[PDB]
Amino acid sequence: GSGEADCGLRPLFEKKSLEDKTERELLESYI
Amino acid sequence: IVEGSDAEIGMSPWQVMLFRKSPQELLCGASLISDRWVLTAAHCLLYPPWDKNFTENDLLVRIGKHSRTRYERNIEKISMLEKIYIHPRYNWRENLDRDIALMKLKKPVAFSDYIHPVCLPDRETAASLLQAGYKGRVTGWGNLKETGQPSVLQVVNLPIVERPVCKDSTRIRITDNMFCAGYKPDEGKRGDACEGDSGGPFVMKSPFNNRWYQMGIVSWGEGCDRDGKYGFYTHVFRLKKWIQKVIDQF
Amino acid sequence: YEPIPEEFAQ
Ligand SMILES: N=C(N)c1ccc(CNC(=O)[C@@H]2CCCN2C(=O)[C@@H](CC2CCCCC2)NCC(=O)O)s1
Repeated sequence: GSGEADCGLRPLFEKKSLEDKTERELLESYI
Repeated sequence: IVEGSDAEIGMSPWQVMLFRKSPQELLCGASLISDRWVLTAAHCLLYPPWDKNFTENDLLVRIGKHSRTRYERNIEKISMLEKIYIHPRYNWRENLDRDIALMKLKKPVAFSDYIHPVCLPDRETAASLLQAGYKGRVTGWGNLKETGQPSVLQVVNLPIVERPVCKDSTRIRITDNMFCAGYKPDEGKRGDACEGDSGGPFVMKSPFNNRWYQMGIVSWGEGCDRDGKYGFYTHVFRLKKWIQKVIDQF
Repeated sequence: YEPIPEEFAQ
């Protein structure tokens, strides 16, 4: 749609369902 | 980046390096938004006060990098610029208003584990994520302190700051096309972008669809990581229509 | 900085 499908999904993380060292810090701040 | 840390491999597959042909040196950060388009700050290409006015042939874009100085053979990819587009109302005279530019790559870049485009926000995502307190991530190979440089890509997580607080921290007239981020003096933690990080992406991970979106671009600041001061970024969504126009007609 | 291969300089 407003963004070409597949964008924003990192090959070495989201696509393997692995998380990076601090991405949790961002999500926890989204109240 | 000041007070940041080493990014892990493939953590920012959209991170782009603006490299100068001669003398060979880091010029700015940027980001990949599709296989042919790169987004960056306009002051990276044009800024008369410092006699800065680059053309398509003065630059090279290096995608998929980690190390700042090494030519990461078989990993990174170097592309040439076909055309550059600065926002018609970019204000370098007063306050770097509309500090944004699009660069068209001569040939499409092939995606891989270290090269992948970040998403461009739509109205719903911007309204939902662009809120004071919500943290974003900035990346770059810029200076580590106020002027020294890092060996690998630096990353730092910073919270978006209320517009009023941003306004009362400088004498520079801020506009709706920009926002600021950083920790306040009493929040304990610190961190900021710095010289060299210009054009770098400010991204947020959507909790709704798990995709990474680029909300801002490293634009300007006064010093680096100074208490009471905040980094300013170009508001990407506010300029989305100009971005779409340029891409659909060119 | 480490030298970039020549064929990109064109
Ligand atoms: N603390 C930060 N987040 C950042 C600090 C420097 C950044 C790169 N931008 C720039 O250097 C841009 C390019 C033109 C002058 N810039 C600056 O950031 C200038 C302030 C600028 C404000 C708008 C009107 C022209 C003067 N400060 C330089 C400094 O304090 O080192 S980002």
